Amino acid sequence: PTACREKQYLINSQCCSLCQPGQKLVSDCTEFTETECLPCGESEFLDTWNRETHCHQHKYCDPNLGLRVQQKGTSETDTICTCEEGWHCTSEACESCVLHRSCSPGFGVKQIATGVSDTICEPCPVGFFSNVSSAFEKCHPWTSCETKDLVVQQKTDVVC
Amino acid sequence: DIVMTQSPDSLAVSLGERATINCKSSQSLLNRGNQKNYLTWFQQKPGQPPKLLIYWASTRESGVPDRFSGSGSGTDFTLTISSLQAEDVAVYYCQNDYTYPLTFGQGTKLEIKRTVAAPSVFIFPPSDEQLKSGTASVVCLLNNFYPREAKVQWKVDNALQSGNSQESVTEQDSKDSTYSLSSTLTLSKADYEKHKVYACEVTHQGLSSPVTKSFNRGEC
Amino acid sequence: EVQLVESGGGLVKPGGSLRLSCAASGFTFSDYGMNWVRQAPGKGLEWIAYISSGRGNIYYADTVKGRFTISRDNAKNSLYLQMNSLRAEDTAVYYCARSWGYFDVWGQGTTVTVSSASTKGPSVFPLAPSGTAALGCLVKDYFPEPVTVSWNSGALTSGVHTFPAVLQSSGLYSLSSVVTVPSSSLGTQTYICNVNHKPSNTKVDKKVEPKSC
Repeated sequence: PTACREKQYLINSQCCSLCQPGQKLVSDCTEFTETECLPCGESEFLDTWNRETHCHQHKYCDPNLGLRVQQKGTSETDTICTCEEGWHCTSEACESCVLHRSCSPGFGVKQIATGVSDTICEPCPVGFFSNVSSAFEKCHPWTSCETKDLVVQQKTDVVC
Repeated sequence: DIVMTQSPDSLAVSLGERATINCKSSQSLLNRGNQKNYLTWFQQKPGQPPKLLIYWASTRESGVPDRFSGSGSGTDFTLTISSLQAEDVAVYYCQNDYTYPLTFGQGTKLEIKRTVAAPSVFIFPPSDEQLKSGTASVVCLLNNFYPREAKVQWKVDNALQSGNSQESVTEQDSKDSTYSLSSTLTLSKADYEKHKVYACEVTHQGLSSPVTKSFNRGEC
Repeated sequence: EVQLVESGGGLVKPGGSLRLSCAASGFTFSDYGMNWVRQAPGKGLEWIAYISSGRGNIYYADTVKGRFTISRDNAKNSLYLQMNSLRAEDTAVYYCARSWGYFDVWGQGTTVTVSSASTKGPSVFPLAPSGTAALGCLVKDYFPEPVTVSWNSGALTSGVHTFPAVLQSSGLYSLSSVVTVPSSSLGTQTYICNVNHKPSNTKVDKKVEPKSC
């Protein structure tokens, strides 16, 4: 005898409309007036069908950290950063830039980098693993548990 | 650094036909978040800041005539001007609007093809005031002609001139689509005073025969 | 109205310094990102600097990195460009442009010439007449670009062609400005080309009357 869509939310017994990605909320929808939204600021954003009344601050890609802009900040997405031709993002979040490489899942760090030696990676043996790419983490070992339901590869842990 | 290569560099299109300007980017201009291609189109008229035409590759800015249609996606984009008008003569730029540094295409000079129009030719003697400075500028004006190809020839007492002339052109007219041309023969006062008959001989597709404007030094 | 009015351009010696201003009006300057785009003479458009609307985020083209610093004054409604350690490739028209995702309002354009050479006002010489007649003005030997030519103070526009300036061996600029007028209006109507060269603060008004032999 009633419904509620996926781009709507429930408030005050009425099913109101969420603001589209990029628009913030100004006031809530009533019986006879719908939700009023407003676009974000030139320097702001919002990822989602939302009901927030403030937008998010845009990511700055700082050159003093070696950061370039990979994709511009738009109303509906955040600024994406990356690094110069020979550099690496420290993590996926790419907060700054490094020259040292990181071992990928399946490998662990034998030797953290120093001076002009790059990080030294070895493959994880039986039974050790690495589920992340990292410049610091070595292979940690699998749980030696009771009910072995799934075996472990190397880059995943024994799930029991 | 993303690189926009427009195509062609120059384009000559008849009045009321369709103009196609292509643009290719070294990278994808596609934002996965909002499914928009960040490709902007601009129209820059002679000595004027660019006017914005189309953004997000196909959204016509408010005010712009619907003849101007942006399209394309991925790496290949296209600007289409249907039913071309005389006021559409300008350089057109595609811009990467996807990331910094914001990079423009190298431009596409659009010319309007009209019917053949013949120049009106005028000649001007060098003023007595300029002769004190020791040089004589003889100017020849070709007024309101199409196409650009026009041949001025300078004769000094019927002897053909070489190297001492410079031609300069106006921008194709926003209303009547014609060119204007000045040809300036630069001579020393001594050399100017040594000869008598100064003549400008002009040929153009729209003329039947050469047109010669002349004047005699000292006579008038 | 929606306006952007540059100022500050001109001639400056290499290594010298310049500060362009941009006077915003007719919209809420705070709400917008601001940019500088330049255009080398006879060349294309080049984006050089950007300042965001909020935290005031700043990006440059690599070619001005270090030397040029973009800034704003929301309180005074103005965008600014500190150019330092100027090279000859910095000679261009500098375009102010607002942005809310895309450039949509641009400035007048202001010319910046980086040159060792010195300012010179023009000599204005008459191109005198002999249905329609043609007269003009020969604007010669000035530096740097631009001059601007009008006729009868702007009260004459029909038929006026002002050709682009040409650089000569002398290192000085020359151009002609011509106008077509009925040959009847020749003893009656008086014609004056108004040559204004702001770089040297010269204004020349030359009156072109036919030559009587």
